[PDB]
Amino acid sequence: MNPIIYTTLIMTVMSGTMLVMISSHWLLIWIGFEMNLLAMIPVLMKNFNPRATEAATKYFLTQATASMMLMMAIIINLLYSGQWTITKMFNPVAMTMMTMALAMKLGLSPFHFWVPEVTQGISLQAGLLLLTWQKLAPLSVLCQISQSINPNLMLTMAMLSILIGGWGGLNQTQLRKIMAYSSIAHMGWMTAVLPYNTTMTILNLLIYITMTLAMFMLLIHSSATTTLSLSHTWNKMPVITSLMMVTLLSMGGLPPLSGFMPKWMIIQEMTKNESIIMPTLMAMTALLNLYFYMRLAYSSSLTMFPSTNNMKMKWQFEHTKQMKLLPTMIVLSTLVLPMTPALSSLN
Amino acid sequence: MPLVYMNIIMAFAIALAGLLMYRSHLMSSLLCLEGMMLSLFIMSTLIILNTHFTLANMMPIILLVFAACEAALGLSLLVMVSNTYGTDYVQNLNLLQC
Amino acid sequence: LQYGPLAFVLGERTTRKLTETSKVITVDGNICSGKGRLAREIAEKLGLRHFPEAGIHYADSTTGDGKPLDVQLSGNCSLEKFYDDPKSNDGNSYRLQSWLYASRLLQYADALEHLLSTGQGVVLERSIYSDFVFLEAMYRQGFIRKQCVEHYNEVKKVTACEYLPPHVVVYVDVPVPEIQSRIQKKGNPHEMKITAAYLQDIENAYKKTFLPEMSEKCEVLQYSAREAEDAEKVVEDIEYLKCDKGPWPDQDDRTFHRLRMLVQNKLEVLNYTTIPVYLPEITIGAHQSDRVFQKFTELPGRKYSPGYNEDVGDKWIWLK
Amino acid sequence: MTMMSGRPGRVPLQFLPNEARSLPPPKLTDPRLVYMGFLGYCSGLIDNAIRRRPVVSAGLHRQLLYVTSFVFFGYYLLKRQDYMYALRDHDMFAYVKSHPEDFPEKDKKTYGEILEEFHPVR
Amino acid sequence: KFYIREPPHGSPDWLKVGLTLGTSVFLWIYLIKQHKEDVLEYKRRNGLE
Amino acid sequence: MLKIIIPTTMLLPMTWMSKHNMIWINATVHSLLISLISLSLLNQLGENSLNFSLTFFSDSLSAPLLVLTTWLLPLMLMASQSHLSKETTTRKKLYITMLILLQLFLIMTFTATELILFYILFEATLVPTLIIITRWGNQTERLNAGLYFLFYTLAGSLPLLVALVYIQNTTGSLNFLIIHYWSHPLSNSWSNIFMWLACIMAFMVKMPLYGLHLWLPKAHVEAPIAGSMVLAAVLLKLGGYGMMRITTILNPLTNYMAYPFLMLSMWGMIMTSSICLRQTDLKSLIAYSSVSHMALVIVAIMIQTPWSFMGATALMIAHGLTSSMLFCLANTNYERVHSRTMILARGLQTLLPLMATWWLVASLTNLALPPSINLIGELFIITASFSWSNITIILMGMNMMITALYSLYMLITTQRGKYTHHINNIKPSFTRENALMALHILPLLLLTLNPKMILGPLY
Amino acid sequence: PTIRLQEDPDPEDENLYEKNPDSHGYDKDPIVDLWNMRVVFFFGFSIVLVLGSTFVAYLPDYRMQEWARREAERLVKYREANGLPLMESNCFDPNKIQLPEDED
Ligand SMILES: CCCCCCCCCCCCCCCCCC(=O)OC[C@H](COP(=O)([O-])OCC(O)COP(=O)([O-])OC[C@@H](COC(=O)CCCCCCCCCCCCCCCCC)OC(=O)CCCCCCCCCCCCCCCCC)OC(=O)CCCCCCCCCCCCCCCCC
Ligand SMILES: CCCCCCCCCCCCCCCCC[C@@H](O)O[C@H](CO[C@H](O)CCCCCCCCCCCCCCC)COP(=O)(O)OCC[N+](C)(C)C
Ligand SMILES: CCCCCCCCCCCCCCCCC[C@@H](O)O[C@H](CO[C@H](O)CCCCCCCCCCCCCCC)COP(=O)(O)OCC[N+](C)(C)C
Ligand SMILES: CCCCCCCCCCCCCCCCC[C@@H](O)O[C@H](CO[C@H](O)CCCCCCCCCCCCCCC)COP(=O)(O)OCC[N+](C)(C)C
Ligand SMILES: CCCCCCCC/C=C\CCCCCCCC(=O)O[C@H](COC(=O)CCCCCCC/C=C/CCCCCCCC)COP(=O)(O)OCCN
Ligand SMILES: Nc1ncnc2c1ncn2[C@@H]1O[C@H](COP(=O)(O)OP(=O)(O)O)[C@@H](O)[C@H]1O
Repeated sequence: MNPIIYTTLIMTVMSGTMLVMISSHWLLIWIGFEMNLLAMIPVLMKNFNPRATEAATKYFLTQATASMMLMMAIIINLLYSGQWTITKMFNPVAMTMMTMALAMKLGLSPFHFWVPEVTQGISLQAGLLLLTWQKLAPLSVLCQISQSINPNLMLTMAMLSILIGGWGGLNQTQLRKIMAYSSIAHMGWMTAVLPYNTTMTILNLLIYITMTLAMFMLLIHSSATTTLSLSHTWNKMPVITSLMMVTLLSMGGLPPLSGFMPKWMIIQEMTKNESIIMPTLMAMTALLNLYFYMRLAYSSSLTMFPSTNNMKMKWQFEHTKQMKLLPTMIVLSTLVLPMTPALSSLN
Repeated sequence: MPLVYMNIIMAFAIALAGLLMYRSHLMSSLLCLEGMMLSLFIMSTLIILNTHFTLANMMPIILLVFAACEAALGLSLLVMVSNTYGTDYVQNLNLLQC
Repeated sequence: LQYGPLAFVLGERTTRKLTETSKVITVDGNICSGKGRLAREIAEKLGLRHFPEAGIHYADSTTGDGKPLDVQLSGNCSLEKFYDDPKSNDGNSYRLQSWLYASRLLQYADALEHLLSTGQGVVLERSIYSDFVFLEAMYRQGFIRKQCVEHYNEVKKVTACEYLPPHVVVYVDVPVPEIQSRIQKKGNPHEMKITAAYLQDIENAYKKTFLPEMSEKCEVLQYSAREAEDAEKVVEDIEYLKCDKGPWPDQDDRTFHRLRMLVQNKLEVLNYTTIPVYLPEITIGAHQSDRVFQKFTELPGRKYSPGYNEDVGDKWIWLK
Repeated sequence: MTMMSGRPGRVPLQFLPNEARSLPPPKLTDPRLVYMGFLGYCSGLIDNAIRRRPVVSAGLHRQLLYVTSFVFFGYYLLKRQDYMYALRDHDMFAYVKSHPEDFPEKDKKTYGEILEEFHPVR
Repeated sequence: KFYIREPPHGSPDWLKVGLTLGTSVFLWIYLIKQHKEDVLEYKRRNGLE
Repeated sequence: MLKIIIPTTMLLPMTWMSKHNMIWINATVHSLLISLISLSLLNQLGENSLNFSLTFFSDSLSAPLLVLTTWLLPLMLMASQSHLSKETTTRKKLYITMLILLQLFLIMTFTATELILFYILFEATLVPTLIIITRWGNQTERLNAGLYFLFYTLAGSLPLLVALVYIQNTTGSLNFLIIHYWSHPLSNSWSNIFMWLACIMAFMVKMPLYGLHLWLPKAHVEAPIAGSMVLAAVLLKLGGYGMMRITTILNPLTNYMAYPFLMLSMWGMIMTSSICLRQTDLKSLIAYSSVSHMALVIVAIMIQTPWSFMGATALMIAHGLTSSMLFCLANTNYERVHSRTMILARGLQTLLPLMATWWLVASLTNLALPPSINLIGELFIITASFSWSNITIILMGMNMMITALYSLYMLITTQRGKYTHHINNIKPSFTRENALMALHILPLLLLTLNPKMILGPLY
Repeated sequence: PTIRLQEDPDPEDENLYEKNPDSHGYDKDPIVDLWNMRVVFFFGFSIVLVLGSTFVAYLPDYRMQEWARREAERLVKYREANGLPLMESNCFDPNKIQLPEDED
């Protein structure tokens, strides 16, 4: 693909997301989703390799179905009130349809099946974009209509996403499927606190985005998409594996790392609303994510796996293209807990 | 709600159901996507005409435009899949697992 | 400004650099033939950059200072001991073959980068496309296992598919007894232990497989020993070729941009040479890996990036 | 729910309203600012480490830019955070003042008059 | 020395160094001026000075 | 209190800017000086704590713990520099960084005024410990051990967090002074029962309590020497300190919720003490003696009396010193014969006479020979337990009898009898090992003359 | 090759006494090892162990034990002369206590 065409497709994806983010009319939000998907499909197929075609087809079918249910919910809401403004969604059937459409777009359980397949079928740069930028528009819509959201349905899907992401990650040797299941669990954490406090949802999204960017850039730096391929990196660039281990520990949510701040901030919020069982189950379930992060850390950094002879040749060459925002992303994803009160700047 | 509104909503539900329950051909599912778009067009046009919302009269046309972009997208993908397998069967899209 | 998407957006293309003199030319042939002198003379006549055959320490010459490194820190294989003991139980044979294929891949990437950045043609001795003739001869003589051949084929499948094969394939055909006599005359004590069956297998691989599928994408110029010394005839024979069979005329500025983005960044070129397939001949244990890597880092110009080594005369480091 | 998203008189994308100028600015020696500078210094060290340069002394101009950018952003971040907490306090006090029947002032007994149960430890 | 002359070497890219240092000092000067203005405005509004 | 924290933080850049052959010297000297500075916190008041600031305070319970924590770092550095000889320079500095970070986290943990900050530091102590165990342990089990260490702790402490932010939402604060002054009784309800369990089980797993003590014989055995030293001496006492701190909010609910834990402790004392009698691994025997000793601290904290609290403080300090010394003593033999089997190397008193004296003194303090502070703490807890119920004397008495049995057995197997004939690489003791033993044992004996310094806030 | 990889043999441990018969067991370098010994001994046994123990022994009586003994002596003397009880059953005065209304 031509670099100018790639640039304009990326700008169209971002423009669709921003159109969703600045619109007050439901039709413009729908148009933003459509425009985002239209430019998103060719980015997933940048390298042809039929697995990418499969991932693009699955993604298109899922997102088109979600768009249709979203439009139907918009029309039902209009029928029961001649309103186009995005507000508290005067009709409850329309609200259920809208919540299901947005849950399909985000990949919350049980609409979660597509995320591991599409992520495994695309490249690491496409996976980075899919797991970071694509969540902004649906979550920005959910923040706006959160007051009319039914807690029982949203929280059921949140608990299901946390459980399913934790269970699915345990069985994975491929790094992109591990990232997908981690994404499902973090989406569940984001949407569990949404009916209570949207500032906590935004804070969790930002911390998850910086952690995911750091992890994906570290996986791009060491061109590894499998556990065994990543296990060779200690013998070529030890610093990369050390930073990967610290980022994995942070993603696990262990204090005093940055990953801990969102969970700590969500549990507290849920306790102010007399929700005790829900945060306890969520916190205990996140230990599955921690386990399959610790297993990767064992494979890549805390022990040394056997290497190959040709690796010697790689000792003579340097990483040519540098990612300028990787150091900032690593520091932001690890050493940011002491500045937790700054979250008040998000409301 | 009159009987026509429920008939249009039932048409949308039948199409959504048709989309969800896959048979073999990919094109059969693209047709159900098109049907869902047609049902939405008719529903919104009926609501808009009934309440005499003049400005809203342009939104179904817009709704039609992005219907084509979604169809043209889908057909495009259907070409590539076929070029890989000589068949548009959804059974062949099993290289990636969960 | 290093070449990249931004330089492609603002102007620069590679199709404008090609002047019908690009002509990636490889000059193959069996051991101890005259292909080296033929290649140097062809590069001299045509004004093309010559590449001497990539050996064990080829990668050393392109990085740091061109001085070869210790065999422990570079290669970890011995051609001399492959001649001494071809069936050694320490895996030297396939380790040598796999390292040599990696070196040939790096050399091909360097040659392609030179051609795509300057427009000047390159002459090579062998390439990744003819490397396998040494592998087959190794396997037919019982020097390597079938798993080694499968690993070699796996590495070749995901690497050789990313490049354009040469325009011109020059083959120097010298029979087995003549190269045998040349070997006996040269004086190298290790090289005289090459059996006739080994050279016969190399020739069989060259003629049965390599040349036939090389000749279906571009014309192949075969020559005998006596007419190979006549370099001006070969050069004018190359001058009157009708290159319409290969994918080279089927290349656009975007495909050339992709290829050039690949041929720089040697780490991406060598990506799949170290795939986690654990064969004993090439797998190195964690303790030896750690020791040898620490030994490599202690080399005078290798601890840091090239411009940042205070102990090889670098200066103003604190301001770079 | 958004607690202050739609507070009356709020400018959509301001990041620093005019009324925030009534608050004392954070001192340049604020320990939070020093921690932002420390974060910038760590970012510079990691930048040297990834690029395979001498970690402590490779690029002093680059390390200085890291520290300066982190401190510069942190100053305004601290101003916004302090203003937002001041707004929360202002609204909470005003609401307590305007709803006296919801926050009734209670005359407090002394411990001599309160009867607490005693639970012996034995 | 090196085989390829390694273009970024003992003479550093002085334009980039100058830009980096200029940006750092410009940011610092702006920040000090901004803090002075903030203190003056805060004291003016609160009737302190 | 920053006069201790900041010098500890300066140990990191000092270690990273040191010469390749000077890291051990610099780290040892400056950690010893930090211990000297830490000794000033022993000047405690009789009525309230030393409230340094809104964030940090020191009490008569946390001051001896702080002193032991700072004193342990030089001993860990001395014990680590032998088996890390062939290590590269940067990995040596990384190991020392792990130890310094652990000390920093522990120092802040013991002095935090607010329970959420205490929780955050008490959980942060997991990362350096796990890295130490799983990166520098010697065998393949060290990975599994790490997992056992990680998930036993977290599964206990995740509810605790949920309890703590719950408490602040109802009482308004988690400051310990406010928590103590504004204390209110706990009603007898299911919600209060589960809040009691959430506040207690996290600390119970750290002790550990018999039943959830499985992680300990793995983690202590597979860890390197400094890892096991810090795990036994300080990390086990985090549970005791936290339970002592959090018990105030718990009353009067503790009177009936303590029964299952008292039964588990008073029976698991016997169970683990008897397990020590049939243990083929010497380091595993030393590890199990720790569970047997901490059961007594659990009993003392649950029965909630001034004599029991004094005894628990004294026993925690004495056990820290004695268990660290025993782990070092076993490591001296391991670095000779490279096996932890107790019967592999015998008759060592003949070949290593002074290390045998060290072994004898460590075994004597392990079985609480009077007037050692081991005995002081044990006897105070036994007297308080007798007040709680006379029948306890039977269980307590039985434990004492068993503890002496496996201690001297450990002494007789490794030091007496005849040396195995085949082993011939048993070199004379180094000055480093002898000094490491002396710096363990001399403070222990010196604490006998001033026991009020280790008897806690109830003295 | 019936081996699964190329690996170094496991090396035998080094005896520090072979090259430094008075080795102290701190380091391979004799000078660095000797200074490690001297610095550990001086800063552990001479500074922290002796001076720290002396400092702790002479700590001032901030626990107020002698003060409490003096106050107790004063009150025992005062009460005995007076004929008042040596100790009082109730710490807090009854007059300042407001019990609930009635016993039923
Ligand atoms: C609550 C407050 C906080 C909010 C937080 C918000 C969210 C935060 C971030 C969320 C997550 C972000 C994730 C980003 C993923 C991006 C994916 C990606 O690029 O790949 C990774 C990429 C991989 O690189 P690689 O694989 O090594 O490179 C190989 C190439 O890909 C090989 O490819 P090639 O050979 O083709 O190379 C081409 C290359 C080289 O580039 C070129 O050569 C340039 C050529 C120029 C061509 C010009 C064409 C112009 C014609 C097109 C016009 C289109 C119009 C569209 C609009 C239509 C409107 C109707 O171009 C690129 O690589 C990508 C170009 C990117 C273009 C960006 C376009 C922006 C559009 C903005 C849309 C919004 C507009 C307003 C809309 C209003 C509503 C309507 O590396 C990274 O990006 C690392 C991560 C970077 C993330 C940045 C960190 C976050 C942001 C930090 C800065 C501050 C942010 C906050 C700002 C606050 C406001 C001021
Ligand atoms: C891991 C830490 C997070 C890193 C985040 C990225 C760091 C780079 C900062 C991004 C730069 C852009 C922000 C400032 C530029 C102008 C901001 C202004 O234009 O926008 C205002 C908004 O200001 C921003 O919200 C403040 C951005 C500050 C982000 C930092 C908070 C991080 C949380 C604390 C973690 C510790 C981080 C410390 C960093 C080291 C308008 O407010 P408003 O339109 O009405 O709110 C919209 C959303 N509502 C209505 C739904 C509420
Ligand atoms: C191996 C190490 C594990 C750690 C050990 C932890 C031990 C936890 C045990 C908790 C102690 C007591 C819990 C609750 C107190 C009483 C429980 C019950 O048995 O007593 C009766 C409770 O009544 C009934 O029995 C209800 C309980 C029956 C259902 C619970 C099942 C318990 C079976 C044991 C499960 C194993 C526990 C460990 C799980 C891994 C009391 O009679 P009642 O007057 O009516 O209730 C008064 C309580 N009020 C005031 C709150 C109302
Ligand atoms: C090798 C040969 C061995 C035998 C030969 C040796 C010769 C004999 C030497 C041994 C002396 C025997 C001791 C006899 C007792 C006399 C000492 C006694 O008088 O001193 C005590 C004083 O001891 C100190 O109080 C105890 C020292 C504290 C120990 C701290 C260790 C240093 C820190 C190391 C870190 C370890 C971590 C610890 C964690 C808590 C008395 O306390 P006190 O009743 O008041 O004094 C009254 C007068 N004052 C109050 C005015 C001072
Ligand atoms: C290594 C293994 C260690 C295991 C430790 C796990 C046990 C921890 C104890 C339970 C944890 C959850 C407790 C929740 C925190 C308490 C806060 C609280 O007070 O909330 C209660 C609510 O309490 C609960 O909901 C807790 C119910 C249990 C939910 C999760 C079940 C976990 C399993 C229970 C049994 C296991 C506990 C003992 C096992 C010991 C370890 C083997 C009352 O609040 P309100 O709703 O406002 O009531 C007043 C107004 N209506
Ligand atoms: N790909 C290879 N595999 C194994 N051995 C090789 C390979 N390439 C070259 N050699 C050996 O290197 C030596 C020189 O190669 P050759 O082409 O035969 O002679 P020259 O290039 O010097 O004219 C010979 O001993 C040859 O066998």
